[PDB]
Formats: sequence, C-alpha cells, structure tokens
Amino acid sequence: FEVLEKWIYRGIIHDPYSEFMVEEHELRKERIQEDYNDKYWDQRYTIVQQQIPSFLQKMADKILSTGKYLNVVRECGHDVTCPVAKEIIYTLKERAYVEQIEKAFNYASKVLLDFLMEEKELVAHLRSI
Amino acid sequence: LRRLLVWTYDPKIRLKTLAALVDHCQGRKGGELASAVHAYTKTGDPYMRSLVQHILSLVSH
Repeated sequence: FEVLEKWIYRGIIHDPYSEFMVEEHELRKERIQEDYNDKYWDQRYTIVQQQIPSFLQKMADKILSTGKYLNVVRECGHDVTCPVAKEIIYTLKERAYVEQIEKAFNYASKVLLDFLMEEKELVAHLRSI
Repeated sequence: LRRLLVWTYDPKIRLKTLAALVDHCQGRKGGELASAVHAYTKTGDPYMRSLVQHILSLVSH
C-alpha cells in the first residue's frame, strides 16, 4: 500500500521485488518505433493476474488505467499533483479503498483530456483527414 | 526469562541488519556506498525499514 500510493498519484512504481498487480513494460527502444507499438493500451501495459490480491479485483482493470493516463503527461512535465492524494490503508468492514481509487481514476482522465484537447489538439488533424 | 529468548527478538534483528551492511560493503567509497545503504532500504518489515531510513539520511551528508 506504499507502491499503491505512488502508482496512482503519479505514473511510477517502486517495488524491490515485483509483487504489485501492475507491471510496466518498456516499448520505447531504438528498434521499437512509435508506429510499431501502436497504441499503448494493447501491448505496453498488461495486468498480471495472480499478483492481484483479489479484493482489489472490482477496481483491478481501472487501477491499470489510472497511472497509465498520468504517465504520458509526466513525460513532458512530471508534476501531476492531485488534490486526491492521500495515504491508503486496507480496511475490511469498509470500502474506502474503493472510493480513493475511483476518485483518482476520474481525475486522471480529466487531466489527460484537458491536456490533450488543448496541447496536441485532436480537432485539427481530423479536419485535415 | 526462559533464558532471555524474548531479548533476542528485540536485538538479533538490529544486529542482523547491521551485519548485512557490514557484509555487503567491500571497499566502497563515494556514490556506490550510498547505493549500498540504499541496497537494504526497501524491506517489507517497518522495523528494519525504520532503522536504515535514518542511516541513509546520516550517510548522505
């Protein structure tokens, strides 16, 4: 739950031994191009099934997307500070580790869309198509 | 205390941690030495984690 507090509010993980559900892969090599990995949801980020604790399963897919949106904003500027950043503690008898994950999960896509529709706009290229 | 077997779990874990930093290092100087205190900083138990979270802050002055 400290690798969880990094991956969801930023786009990085820190596990000395890989036991987290999300694992990043590198597909930015010299022989791998930007037009050869084409969209990074289908190859670059996978979900490892058996490192999921299975009580995060209800949000499991979503946990992959959260830091994945945030990371392609971080490569320009690494400040992806969120007002929803908070210490996450496992609670059973309560679902508060559901609320924080969805709270970050909506804000992440909002920030990436506001960045993407303003800088590197999708209106101009589609009009030109 | 059945010959002090509770007083080998308050020590013998500190000393075991400080016998790893005294085993892993071998003639290191400079930045590869602050990568050796860093070598045992990422541990699951908060006990050994909380000892070297202070040792790093000391050594990196």
